[PDB]
Amino acid sequence: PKMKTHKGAKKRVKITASGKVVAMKTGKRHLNWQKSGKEIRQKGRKFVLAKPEAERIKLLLPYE
Amino acid sequence: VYQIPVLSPSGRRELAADLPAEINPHLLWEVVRWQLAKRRRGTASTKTRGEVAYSGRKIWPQKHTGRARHGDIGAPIFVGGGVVFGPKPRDYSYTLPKKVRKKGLAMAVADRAREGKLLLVEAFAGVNGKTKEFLAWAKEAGLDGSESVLLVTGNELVRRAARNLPWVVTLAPEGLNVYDIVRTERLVMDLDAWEVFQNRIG
Amino acid sequence: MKLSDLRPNPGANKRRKRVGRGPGSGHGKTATRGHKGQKSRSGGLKDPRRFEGGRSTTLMRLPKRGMQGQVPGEIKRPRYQGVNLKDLARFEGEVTPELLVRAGLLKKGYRLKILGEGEAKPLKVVAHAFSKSALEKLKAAGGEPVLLE
Amino acid sequence: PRLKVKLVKSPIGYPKDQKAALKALGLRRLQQERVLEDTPAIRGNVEKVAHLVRVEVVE
RNA sequence: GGGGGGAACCUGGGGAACUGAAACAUCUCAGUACCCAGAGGAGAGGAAAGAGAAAUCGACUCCCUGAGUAGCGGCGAGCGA
RNA sequence: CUGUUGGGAAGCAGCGCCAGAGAGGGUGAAAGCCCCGUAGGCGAAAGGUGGGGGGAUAGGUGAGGGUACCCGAGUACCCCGUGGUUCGUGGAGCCAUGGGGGAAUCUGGGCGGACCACCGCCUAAGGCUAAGUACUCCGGGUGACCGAUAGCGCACCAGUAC
RNA sequence: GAGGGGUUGUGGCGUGCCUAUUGAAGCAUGAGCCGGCGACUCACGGUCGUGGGCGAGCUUAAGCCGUUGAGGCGGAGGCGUAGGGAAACCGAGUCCGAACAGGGCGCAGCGGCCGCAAAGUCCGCGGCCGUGGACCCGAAACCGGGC
RNA sequence: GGAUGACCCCAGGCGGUAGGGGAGCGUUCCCGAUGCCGAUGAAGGCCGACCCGCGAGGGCGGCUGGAGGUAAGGGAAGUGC
RNA sequence: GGGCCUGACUGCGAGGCCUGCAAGCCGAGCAGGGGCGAAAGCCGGGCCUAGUGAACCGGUGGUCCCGUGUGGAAGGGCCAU
Ligand SMILES: [Mg+2]
Ligand SMILES: [Mg+2]
Ligand SMILES: [Mg+2]
Ligand SMILES: [Mg+2]
Ligand SMILES: [Mg+2]
Ligand SMILES: [Mg+2]
Ligand SMILES: [Mg+2]
Ligand SMILES: [Mg+2]
Ligand SMILES: [Mg+2]
Ligand SMILES: [Mg+2]
Ligand SMILES: [Mg+2]
Ligand SMILES: [Mg+2]
Ligand SMILES: [Mg+2]
Ligand SMILES: [Mg+2]
Ligand SMILES: [Mg+2]
Ligand SMILES: [Mg+2]
Ligand SMILES: [Mg+2]
Ligand SMILES: [Mg+2]
Ligand SMILES: [Mg+2]
Ligand SMILES: [Mg+2]
Ligand SMILES: [Mg+2]
Ligand SMILES: [Mg+2]
Ligand SMILES: [Mg+2]
Ligand SMILES: [Mg+2]
Ligand SMILES: [Mg+2]
Ligand SMILES: [Mg+2]
Ligand SMILES: [Mg+2]
Ligand SMILES: [Mg+2]
Ligand SMILES: [Mg+2]
Ligand SMILES: [Mg+2]
Ligand SMILES: [Mg+2]
Ligand SMILES: [Mg+2]
Ligand SMILES: [Mg+2]
Ligand SMILES: [Mg+2]
Ligand SMILES: [Mg+2]
Ligand SMILES: [Mg+2]
Ligand SMILES: [Mg+2]
Ligand SMILES: [Mg+2]
Ligand SMILES: [Mg+2]
Ligand SMILES: [Mg+2]
Ligand SMILES: [Mg+2]
Ligand SMILES: [Mg+2]
Ligand SMILES: [Mg+2]
Ligand SMILES: [Mg+2]
Ligand SMILES: [Mg+2]
Ligand SMILES: [Mg+2]
Ligand SMILES: [Mg+2]
Ligand SMILES: [Mg+2]
Ligand SMILES: [Mg+2]
Ligand SMILES: [Mg+2]
Ligand SMILES: [Mg+2]
Ligand SMILES: [Mg+2]
Ligand SMILES: [Mg+2]
Ligand SMILES: [Mg+2]
Ligand SMILES: [Mg+2]
Ligand SMILES: [Mg+2]
Ligand SMILES: [Mg+2]
Ligand SMILES: [Mg+2]
Ligand SMILES: [Mg+2]
Ligand SMILES: [Mg+2]
Ligand SMILES: [Mg+2]
Ligand SMILES: [Mg+2]
Ligand SMILES: [Mg+2]
Ligand SMILES: [Mg+2]
Ligand SMILES: [Mg+2]
Ligand SMILES: [Mg+2]
Ligand SMILES: [Mg+2]
Ligand SMILES: [Mg+2]
Ligand SMILES: [Mg+2]
Ligand SMILES: [Mg+2]
Ligand SMILES: [Mg+2]
Ligand SMILES: [Mg+2]
Ligand SMILES: [Mg+2]
Ligand SMILES: [Mg+2]
Ligand SMILES: [Mg+2]
Ligand SMILES: [Mg+2]
Ligand SMILES: [Mg+2]
Ligand SMILES: [Mg+2]
Ligand SMILES: [Mg+2]
Ligand SMILES: [Mg+2]
Ligand SMILES: [Mg+2]
Ligand SMILES: [Mg+2]
Ligand SMILES: [Mg+2]
Ligand SMILES: [Mg+2]
Ligand SMILES: [Mg+2]
Ligand SMILES: [Mg+2]
Ligand SMILES: [Mg+2]
Ligand SMILES: [Mg+2]
Ligand SMILES: [Mg+2]
Ligand SMILES: [Mg+2]
Ligand SMILES: [Mg+2]
Ligand SMILES: [Mg+2]
Ligand SMILES: [Mg+2]
Ligand SMILES: [Mg+2]
Ligand SMILES: [Mg+2]
Ligand SMILES: [Mg+2]
Ligand SMILES: [Mg+2]
Ligand SMILES: [Mg+2]
Ligand SMILES: [Mg+2]
Ligand SMILES: [Mg+2]
Ligand SMILES: [Mg+2]
Ligand SMILES: [Mg+2]
Ligand SMILES: [Mg+2]
Ligand SMILES: [Mg+2]
Ligand SMILES: [Mg+2]
Ligand SMILES: [Mg+2]
Ligand SMILES: [Mg+2]
Ligand SMILES: [Mg+2]
Ligand SMILES: [Mg+2]
Ligand SMILES: [Mg+2]
Ligand SMILES: [Mg+2]
Ligand SMILES: [Mg+2]
Ligand SMILES: [Mg+2]
Ligand SMILES: [Mg+2]
Ligand SMILES: [Mg+2]
Ligand SMILES: [Mg+2]
Ligand SMILES: [Mg+2]
Ligand SMILES: [Mg+2]
Ligand SMILES: [Mg+2]
Ligand SMILES: [Mg+2]
Ligand SMILES: [Mg+2]
Ligand SMILES: [Mg+2]
Ligand SMILES: [Mg+2]
Ligand SMILES: [Mg+2]
Ligand SMILES: [Mg+2]
Ligand SMILES: [Mg+2]
Ligand SMILES: [Mg+2]
Ligand SMILES: [Mg+2]
Ligand SMILES: [Mg+2]
Ligand SMILES: [Mg+2]
Ligand SMILES: [Mg+2]
Ligand SMILES: [Mg+2]
Ligand SMILES: [Mg+2]
Ligand SMILES: [Mg+2]
Ligand SMILES: [Mg+2]
Ligand SMILES: [Mg+2]
Ligand SMILES: [Mg+2]
Ligand SMILES: [Mg+2]
Ligand SMILES: [Mg+2]
Ligand SMILES: [Mg+2]
Ligand SMILES: [Mg+2]
Ligand SMILES: [Mg+2]
Ligand SMILES: [Mg+2]
Ligand SMILES: [Mg+2]
Ligand SMILES: [Mg+2]
Ligand SMILES: [Mg+2]
Ligand SMILES: [Mg+2]
Ligand SMILES: [Mg+2]
Ligand SMILES: [Mg+2]
Ligand SMILES: [Mg+2]
Ligand SMILES: [Mg+2]
Ligand SMILES: [Mg+2]
Ligand SMILES: [Mg+2]
Ligand SMILES: [Mg+2]
Ligand SMILES: [Mg+2]
Ligand SMILES: [Mg+2]
Ligand SMILES: [Mg+2]
Ligand SMILES: [Mg+2]
Ligand SMILES: [Mg+2]
Ligand SMILES: [Mg+2]
Ligand SMILES: [Mg+2]
Ligand SMILES: [Mg+2]
Ligand SMILES: [Mg+2]
Ligand SMILES: [Mg+2]
Ligand SMILES: [Mg+2]
Ligand SMILES: [Mg+2]
Ligand SMILES: [Mg+2]
Ligand SMILES: [Mg+2]
Ligand SMILES: [Mg+2]
Ligand SMILES: [Mg+2]
Ligand SMILES: [Mg+2]
Ligand SMILES: [Mg+2]
Ligand SMILES: [Mg+2]
Ligand SMILES: [Mg+2]
Ligand SMILES: [Mg+2]
Ligand SMILES: [Mg+2]
Ligand SMILES: [Mg+2]
Ligand SMILES: [Mg+2]
Ligand SMILES: [Mg+2]
Ligand SMILES: [Mg+2]
Ligand SMILES: [Mg+2]
Ligand SMILES: [Mg+2]
Ligand SMILES: [Mg+2]
Ligand SMILES: [Mg+2]
Ligand SMILES: [Mg+2]
Ligand SMILES: [Mg+2]
Ligand SMILES: [Mg+2]
Ligand SMILES: [Mg+2]
Ligand SMILES: [Mg+2]
Ligand SMILES: [Mg+2]
Ligand SMILES: [Mg+2]
Ligand SMILES: [Mg+2]
Ligand SMILES: [Mg+2]
Ligand SMILES: [Mg+2]
Ligand SMILES: [Mg+2]
Ligand SMILES: [Mg+2]
Ligand SMILES: [Mg+2]
Ligand SMILES: [Mg+2]
Ligand SMILES: [Mg+2]
Ligand SMILES: [Mg+2]
Ligand SMILES: [Mg+2]
Ligand SMILES: [Mg+2]
Ligand SMILES: [Mg+2]
Ligand SMILES: [Mg+2]
Ligand SMILES: [Mg+2]
Ligand SMILES: [Mg+2]
Ligand SMILES: [Mg+2]
Ligand SMILES: [Mg+2]
Ligand SMILES: [Mg+2]
Ligand SMILES: [Mg+2]
Ligand SMILES: [Mg+2]
Ligand SMILES: [Mg+2]
Ligand SMILES: [Mg+2]
Ligand SMILES: [Mg+2]
Ligand SMILES: [Mg+2]
Ligand SMILES: [Mg+2]
Ligand SMILES: [Mg+2]
Ligand SMILES: [Mg+2]
Ligand SMILES: [Mg+2]
Ligand SMILES: [Mg+2]
Ligand SMILES: [Mg+2]
Ligand SMILES: [Mg+2]
Ligand SMILES: [Mg+2]
Ligand SMILES: [Mg+2]
Ligand SMILES: [Mg+2]
Ligand SMILES: [Mg+2]
Ligand SMILES: [Mg+2]
Ligand SMILES: [Mg+2]
Ligand SMILES: [Mg+2]
Ligand SMILES: [Mg+2]
Ligand SMILES: [Mg+2]
Ligand SMILES: [Mg+2]
Ligand SMILES: [Mg+2]
Ligand SMILES: [Mg+2]
Ligand SMILES: [Mg+2]
Ligand SMILES: [Mg+2]
Ligand SMILES: [Mg+2]
Ligand SMILES: [Mg+2]
Ligand SMILES: [Mg+2]
Ligand SMILES: [Mg+2]
Ligand SMILES: [Mg+2]
Repeated sequence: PKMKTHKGAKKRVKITASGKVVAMKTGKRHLNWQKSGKEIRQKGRKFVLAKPEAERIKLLLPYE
Repeated sequence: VYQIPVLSPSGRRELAADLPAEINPHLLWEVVRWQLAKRRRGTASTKTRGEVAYSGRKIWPQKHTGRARHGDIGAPIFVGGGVVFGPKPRDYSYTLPKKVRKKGLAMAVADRAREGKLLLVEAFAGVNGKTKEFLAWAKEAGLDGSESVLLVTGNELVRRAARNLPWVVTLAPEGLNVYDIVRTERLVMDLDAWEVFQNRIG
Repeated sequence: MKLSDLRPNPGANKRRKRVGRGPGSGHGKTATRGHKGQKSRSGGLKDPRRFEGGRSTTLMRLPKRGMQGQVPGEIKRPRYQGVNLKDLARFEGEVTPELLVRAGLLKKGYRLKILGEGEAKPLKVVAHAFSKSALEKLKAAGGEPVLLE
Repeated sequence: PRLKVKLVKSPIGYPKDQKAALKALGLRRLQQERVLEDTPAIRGNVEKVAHLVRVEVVE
């Protein structure tokens, strides 16, 4: 039958207009007291996933 | 525009018609394929090793008999076991694009037109039901049976009269199709059917 | 054109790849699966789009973000699909969401909003909303905006 | 469509109200060229001084 | 009047495990297999103490779509209106 | 129909003919016109069916004003324990109910996802109802379905022998 | 019947097949021999490539009608035509921000109106992926109901 | 070169497991076929030192066999041990 | 060693190092508002290289973004921890 959307991907990622994959930086969920503002600030921005990993998650998202 | 010869009691007529200029053999093939594919019955079937009559008992122990290990005798490695990837019932039909089958229809009629083998008839003089009547008409109309003919006309009495001839196929214009056009060597049509064909390709 | 003339164009109907059928073919014995391991097996291999040999997956180490929602589900709200001025140039006189949906530009059940890529034609256009540049371009080219609800 | 309007014939000797049209259209110099909308208002001025103006439709 | 039978099909009362989660317990398989009771040529359902946002619709059943959407989920595998 | 070759003609030749019938199977080989059939037509005393057509019957039927009599009880409702739903305790409503408590009859009650207000929707605790849907033991029709290790386990005295 | 066929005395050379392996003639696996059966498929969805139709559009589904190896109707809906943001929201932009800052993610054919081409989309075909038993055969076991 | 496989000349490459690509052969079935081959002998079988093809294979001939087989071109798969 | 101080900043970040991924590292410069210095300038912790832990689930302080007919609320989101 028809493929099912991976809801973990859907809730963690977004396909852009040209088909890149974008996610939030990891590593600021906790343990943040001794992290510089430089770390907390740069980890608040999205980033583009490496291509091999991006093409995988994109197949998990077939009706976006 | 092509110039299609017309047949009348009032004389040998001619009439311009707007069949397409360039004919696409691959396109015609796609309509005939799709015609002959969606009519398939799809009734070929076989029995999976689970659809077979034997029981799922292990025919002998896994080890220490000195024979190969087997499970049940429904396995396809056994004579009389199931068949691995046999036909199951299938629907071979598919929605060939409407625009494509419309194009092919006009295209296939144009090929007969571009050949000289498209005749348009006003009516059918004496033929009111009998084969001998239509045959006689065919002799006046230049149809001697040396070539196969697709008769397209809404007149049923004419259709029944011709249909048993071995060289004539019989259609109501709602049944105009490219496979039957290509099967045949000539194409013969009512001006009533011709109008219908002209509407369906518009 | 006889039945025997109907052939597909070159390349229209390529033949299949039939493996496990002898040495000459290039595909005998192992049927291009190589030797042993998972994946050579019937059914083999977990789904390679996700699984990574047991370690935490590339997807699952990324953080979630945003509103996923909750039962009883989506909150029904007015929805806007925007249509550009360039898409309107084909029309004459008056433009309406009705006419816009039949053209193929606007999707049903979506409130209209005019956007400003392209130029504005003098058209009385009835839309649920306009961008700033849509109003200005329109009401400066003889256009006649009509906000509604 | 817009209006590429070029002033190609001196207004000198023509009625004052035609010279006003040029001021409405912004044509203040010979060979000077302004692109405007096709508004029926703007069009009529361009039509008034049609004999002094080269006009190309744009867009 | 009942009793018993009938290949599949139907409703109700009970109801697993292998398996999947590359371990496993919630979860999955699955209200499936099976057992039982009842019904028939079908059975269930059915004439709003409904839907749910339309100032709207108008019994129920069945198909297409909605939609792998909304959501549910050791927010895992998956499940899924 | 005749000739012809041949064990045999339906083959080959000659001259015809039918067709609303040139689907198919037979016949000594390959037959439209020999046979069985095919197109197109007809057919029930008896049993069954009859959802179509007709006829009976049951049944169906106003307006204001007054009155406040009635409108389904261990029920609604709340709490405890669960199930159903996409909903795994979740902000958890809704539907159902094993335990406890326990109403009202319209100015009554349930619902619109905790709850409250406003605004709407509906009228629980009685019952029945064709059709559209499912299935194939049974009959028939048809296969780019099998052709005896295939196709049903069984083409054959098979759920048999063993 | 100036060539060929059968046979083989002598001379030269010469470590079966398959499988598994770093390495097998291997004293590692399988096979007595013959004949027959025997393993990469199908559905749906995806993703690339390909043959055509149409092209800012493309396409129908269930059904309905027609045929009885006839084809047509049906636009509900789906994909595309705009993205950015958790969202409200804005929009060729948008989000972060105090910013007109900086950045992330986005935004624009070939030849003479005419012709070809093309976004996209539909169908066919092919490779591959997902769900299914999913290339075939094989457990020891687990459970249910019965004997 | 001649002009798009029209064929010719000249030059270079051409060991190969896993594996990628390409081009073909053959099998069953369908269209082609109300046709065509067929008792002056179908398919299948048995030979052949003959012809074609690199090969898979395809012809042709002789015997057997005694009723089927099926082209050029395409289509589909229970397709090669 | 001493004086004054809190840049152990907020909003970003050209460009690189490293690297399968995900991480890790260095970073000029612009803006806000500051510290020190007459000033040139320096300052986004510590001579440097160890002192660390992805996601999921939840806590707390903000934000006032969503709020299941409507206004609120319940509950989420976003920022920080
Ligand atoms: Mg499913
Ligand atoms: Mg998740
Ligand atoms: Mg996102
Ligand atoms: Mg964490
Ligand atoms: Mg946080
Ligand atoms: Mg900490
Ligand atoms: Mg800090
Ligand atoms: Mg530190
Ligand atoms: Mg810092
Ligand atoms: Mg950092
Ligand atoms: Mg920040
Ligand atoms: Mg690669
Ligand atoms: Mg995808
Ligand atoms: Mg995908
Ligand atoms: Mg979609
Ligand atoms: Mg079968
Ligand atoms: Mg079978
Ligand atoms: Mg089975
Ligand atoms: Mg079995
Ligand atoms: Mg069985
Ligand atoms: Mg049995
Ligand atoms: Mg069994
Ligand atoms: Mg058993
Ligand atoms: Mg068993
Ligand atoms: Mg053993
Ligand atoms: Mg032995
Ligand atoms: Mg054995
Ligand atoms: Mg044996
Ligand atoms: Mg055994
Ligand atoms: Mg077995
Ligand atoms: Mg046995
Ligand atoms: Mg079995
Ligand atoms: Mg069998
Ligand atoms: Mg199988
Ligand atoms: Mg099998
Ligand atoms: Mg297919
Ligand atoms: Mg014919
Ligand atoms: Mg005929
Ligand atoms: Mg006929
Ligand atoms: Mg015919
Ligand atoms: Mg007919
Ligand atoms: Mg017909
Ligand atoms: Mg022809
Ligand atoms: Mg190939
Ligand atoms: Mg194929
Ligand atoms: Mg294949
Ligand atoms: Mg081979
Ligand atoms: Mg070989
Ligand atoms: Mg290959
Ligand atoms: Mg190889
Ligand atoms: Mg081998
Ligand atoms: Mg291989
Ligand atoms: Mg491979
Ligand atoms: Mg492999
Ligand atoms: Mg492979
Ligand atoms: Mg292998
Ligand atoms: Mg190996
Ligand atoms: Mg290997
Ligand atoms: Mg192997
Ligand atoms: Mg290995
Ligand atoms: Mg391996
Ligand atoms: Mg292995
Ligand atoms: Mg391997
Ligand atoms: Mg593989
Ligand atoms: Mg691999
Ligand atoms: Mg293998
Ligand atoms: Mg298996
Ligand atoms: Mg699997
Ligand atoms: Mg496996
Ligand atoms: Mg681990
Ligand atoms: Mg959402
Ligand atoms: Mg002048
Ligand atoms: Mg003057
Ligand atoms: Mg003058
Ligand atoms: Mg004047
Ligand atoms: Mg009993
Ligand atoms: Mg019973
Ligand atoms: Mg039940
Ligand atoms: Mg049950
Ligand atoms: Mg139990
Ligand atoms: Mg279990
Ligand atoms: Mg278990
Ligand atoms: Mg497991
Ligand atoms: Mg496992
Ligand atoms: Mg285990
Ligand atoms: Mg388990
Ligand atoms: Mg469980
Ligand atoms: Mg299962
Ligand atoms: Mg399973
Ligand atoms: Mg379950
Ligand atoms: Mg059940
Ligand atoms: Mg069952
Ligand atoms: Mg019925
Ligand atoms: Mg009923
Ligand atoms: Mg009632
Ligand atoms: Mg009621
Ligand atoms: Mg009502
Ligand atoms: Mg309803
Ligand atoms: Mg109403
Ligand atoms: Mg009704
Ligand atoms: Mg549905
Ligand atoms: Mg949708
Ligand atoms: Mg669930
Ligand atoms: Mg699940
Ligand atoms: Mg569930
Ligand atoms: Mg479930
Ligand atoms: Mg439901
Ligand atoms: Mg004789
Ligand atoms: Mg005779
Ligand atoms: Mg003969
Ligand atoms: Mg004769
Ligand atoms: Mg017939
Ligand atoms: Mg027949
Ligand atoms: Mg016949
Ligand atoms: Mg016959
Ligand atoms: Mg004959
Ligand atoms: Mg015959
Ligand atoms: Mg006959
Ligand atoms: Mg009849
Ligand atoms: Mg009859
Ligand atoms: Mg009758
Ligand atoms: Mg009646
Ligand atoms: Mg009534
Ligand atoms: Mg009354
Ligand atoms: Mg009541
Ligand atoms: Mg009651
Ligand atoms: Mg009571
Ligand atoms: Mg308790
Ligand atoms: Mg409760
Ligand atoms: Mg619950
Ligand atoms: Mg549930
Ligand atoms: Mg539950
Ligand atoms: Mg709940
Ligand atoms: Mg209770
Ligand atoms: Mg009262
Ligand atoms: Mg009330
Ligand atoms: Mg009340
Ligand atoms: Mg209630
Ligand atoms: Mg309640
Ligand atoms: Mg309530
Ligand atoms: Mg409600
Ligand atoms: Mg509410
Ligand atoms: Mg209601
Ligand atoms: Mg009730
Ligand atoms: Mg009933
Ligand atoms: Mg019914
Ligand atoms: Mg039958
Ligand atoms: Mg029968
Ligand atoms: Mg036999
Ligand atoms: Mg048998
Ligand atoms: Mg035999
Ligand atoms: Mg067989
Ligand atoms: Mg039977
Ligand atoms: Mg039988
Ligand atoms: Mg047998
Ligand atoms: Mg037998
Ligand atoms: Mg017996
Ligand atoms: Mg010799
Ligand atoms: Mg010799
Ligand atoms: Mg000797
Ligand atoms: Mg020797
Ligand atoms: Mg030697
Ligand atoms: Mg040796
Ligand atoms: Mg070998
Ligand atoms: Mg080994
Ligand atoms: Mg070894
Ligand atoms: Mg050995
Ligand atoms: Mg040995
Ligand atoms: Mg040895
Ligand atoms: Mg050994
Ligand atoms: Mg070994
Ligand atoms: Mg071996
Ligand atoms: Mg032996
Ligand atoms: Mg043996
Ligand atoms: Mg032997
Ligand atoms: Mg053998
Ligand atoms: Mg494959
Ligand atoms: Mg299959
Ligand atoms: Mg697909
Ligand atoms: Mg594909
Ligand atoms: Mg494609
Ligand atoms: Mg098309
Ligand atoms: Mg269309
Ligand atoms: Mg017919
Ligand atoms: Mg978004
Ligand atoms: Mg920007
Ligand atoms: Mg801001
Ligand atoms: Mg900016
Ligand atoms: Mg940019
Ligand atoms: Mg084109
Ligand atoms: Mg295309
Ligand atoms: Mg793939
Ligand atoms: Mg299995
Ligand atoms: Mg399966
Ligand atoms: Mg597969
Ligand atoms: Mg167990
Ligand atoms: Mg156990
Ligand atoms: Mg045990
Ligand atoms: Mg046990
Ligand atoms: Mg037991
Ligand atoms: Mg037991
Ligand atoms: Mg050479
Ligand atoms: Mg070279
Ligand atoms: Mg090589
Ligand atoms: Mg067949
Ligand atoms: Mg035939
Ligand atoms: Mg002959
Ligand atoms: Mg054969
Ligand atoms: Mg032979
Ligand atoms: Mg040969
Ligand atoms: Mg001979
Ligand atoms: Mg022979
Ligand atoms: Mg015969
Ligand atoms: Mg024959
Ligand atoms: Mg043959
Ligand atoms: Mg053939
Ligand atoms: Mg061929
Ligand atoms: Mg296929
Ligand atoms: Mg096979
Ligand atoms: Mg092949
Ligand atoms: Mg072979
Ligand atoms: Mg100090
Ligand atoms: Mg100070
Ligand atoms: Mg960088
Ligand atoms: Mg990196
Ligand atoms: Mg570090
Ligand atoms: Mg500063
Ligand atoms: Mg300063
Ligand atoms: Mg100072
Ligand atoms: Mg300074
Ligand atoms: Mg700095
Ligand atoms: Mg987890
Ligand atoms: Mg959270
Ligand atoms: Mg707070
Ligand atoms: Mg609310
Ligand atoms: Mg608010
Ligand atoms: Mg309020
Ligand atoms: Mg509000
Ligand atoms: Mg809040
Ligand atoms: Mg919050
Ligand atoms: Mg919160």
